[PDB]
Amino acid sequence: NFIGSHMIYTYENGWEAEIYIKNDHTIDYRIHSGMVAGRWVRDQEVNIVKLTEGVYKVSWTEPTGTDVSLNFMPNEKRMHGIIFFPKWVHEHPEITVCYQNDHIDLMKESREKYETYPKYVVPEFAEITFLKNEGVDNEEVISKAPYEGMTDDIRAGR
Amino acid sequence: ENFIGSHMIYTYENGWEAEIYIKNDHTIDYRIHSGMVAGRWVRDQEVNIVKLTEGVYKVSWTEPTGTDVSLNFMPNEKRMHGIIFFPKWVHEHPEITVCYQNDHIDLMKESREKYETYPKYVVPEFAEITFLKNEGVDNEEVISKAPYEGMTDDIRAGR
Ligand SMILES: O=C(O)/C=C/c1ccc(O)cc1
Ligand SMILES: O=C(O)/C=C/c1ccc(O)cc1
Repeated sequence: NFIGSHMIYTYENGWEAEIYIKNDHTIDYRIHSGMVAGRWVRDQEVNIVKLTEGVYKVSWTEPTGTDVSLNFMPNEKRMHGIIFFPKWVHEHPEITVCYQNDHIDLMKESREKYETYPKYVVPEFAEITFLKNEGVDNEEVISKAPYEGMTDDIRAGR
Repeated sequence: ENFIGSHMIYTYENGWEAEIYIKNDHTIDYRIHSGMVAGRWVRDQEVNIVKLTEGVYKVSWTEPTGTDVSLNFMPNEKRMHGIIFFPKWVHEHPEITVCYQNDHIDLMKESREKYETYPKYVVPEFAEITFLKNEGVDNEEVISKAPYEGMTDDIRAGR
């Protein structure tokens, strides 16, 4: 049961992110802190694979031009992520902050408008600090913008 | 672990055959032997290398072409997985990238500005590792010539 998993983790650089593996090919996610705290995304098509017993890999590309490849080892409460940010997302991360689904064309208009190279690459580990299977296609799991303290509320059950 | 120094050849399920040499904890060389971009070879590519668990590793990086790569290797299981994020133009005009990159880095940069980037062409595949020899560290000769038809066999055999 890896699909359906709902995790919160904290990258070694202090960023706190939340992902929900909704399908074998779809995720939702929320960013709670860091350069781009506030951003949240739903129905992001993704490549999900099992690499071995215990290890998984969720990778995809964004309407922003950002390319992501996450590896999860939940048994070990650990994961690794590498994010390839187009220059402009580093310069102007605030553009990307919103509920993406409502403004997809904005992200596309933006990645053409602003500069792409050199990319800003963030490769970090993270500690998983929450893991609850919510079953498959559970649309309510990630359904509101993040707010200060939300991660605690989730972890507390509150 | 004793993963640095490794020299592997593998074949992606889409039929592409590639060759990598893990030269350092932060550097690779590589050769592409078939597929859309057969002929391409690269040296001293800075990379992010990590151990994720016992047996599993991850080499990821970005190219002067704009291509972003994240490879996972599980050598014990003679298997690996790769995802490659190609800028549109590399899919349209892969021949540009077919080069000893080091001699023409600025070409790649001039190109990724000149041509279109979006939508990207994403290739996420498994591959079977068909060769694995540790060649120790900073062995500069391991990958030192452009690939030729049959080269992978020659390596696997002995020449
Ligand atoms: O959770 C991750 O691994 C990456 C999250 C992310 C959120 C917004 C971005 O613009 C890029 C990455
Ligand atoms: O898997 C590898 O070792 C290299 C892949 C690759 C894909 C596109 C390129 O333009 C160069 C290398």
